[PDB]
Amino acid sequence: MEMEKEFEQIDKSGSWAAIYQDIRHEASDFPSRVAKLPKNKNRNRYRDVSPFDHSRIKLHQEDNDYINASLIKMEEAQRSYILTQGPLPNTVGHFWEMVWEQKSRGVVMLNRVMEKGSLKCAQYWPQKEEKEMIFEDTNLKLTLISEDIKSYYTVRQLELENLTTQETREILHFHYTTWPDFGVPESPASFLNFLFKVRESGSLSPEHGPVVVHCSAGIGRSGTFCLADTCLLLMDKRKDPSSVDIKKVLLEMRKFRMGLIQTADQLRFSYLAVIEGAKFIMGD
Ligand SMILES: CCCC(=O)Nc1nnn(CC)n1
Repeated sequence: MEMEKEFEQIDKSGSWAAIYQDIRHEASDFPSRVAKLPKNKNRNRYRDVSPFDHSRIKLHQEDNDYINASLIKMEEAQRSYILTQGPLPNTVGHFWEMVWEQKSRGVVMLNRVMEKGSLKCAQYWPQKEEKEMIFEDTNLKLTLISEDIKSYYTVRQLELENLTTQETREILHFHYTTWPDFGVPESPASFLNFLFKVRESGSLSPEHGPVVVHCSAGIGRSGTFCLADTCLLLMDKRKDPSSVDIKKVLLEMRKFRMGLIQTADQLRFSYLAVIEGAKFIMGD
């Protein structure tokens, strides 16, 4: 069923809440035993948000290999994403270790450091060229190279250095700085624009490791970003794009990380983004 028609049918009937609960009910349940070990309690921002053991990212050290991060592998779309929580004061070093070990080119950040008057994630990148950050626990150095601040998002060029081997890489930081504190954007225009900018950079492309995507928990806005990308890619690839079932893509993605898409408003916004993105691209 063409999703644009399914959309109006759900909208006119006002059943978004009822669709959303169906997804929650049918969503996969797998063990998260490593996340719940007592040694890992201060590596988790939220007690109800854990990576599944089968899909979790492992850090390459013998000490403690745990980070709150999951590999979403979309087989038919041929895209991989790492979804992770906003780094904590004591996991900033782990975060940059993961970026290094997985050979990621881009970090996508969908939240501001402070929202609703509380801290949503650590200040994990340098704000001034001449004030670089050193992560002593993981032996990495990070330097701000340049910053391009626009109305809806900022792009930063960073240099990440492995102080052990003195190799350096360029990492791009894509910061969506305009997601409102309550609800979802009214138009998906600026979110779609930001997705095309990430694609343009080559950060989503198979010659790199998977992109690292985060908000505060790594399931809500992060969910919306990778659901929309994968759905539009599938509409490009397949002979009938009206066949693409966003609810089926979401349930497939929820096999790899729990809770993707946190509200019925985020589900609706996901439909709108894909419906609008499908157009535009479609001949322009
Ligand atoms: C929407 C543009 C970016 C922005 O400043 N968002 C924001 N900051 N506080 N709020 C309260 C709902 N919403």
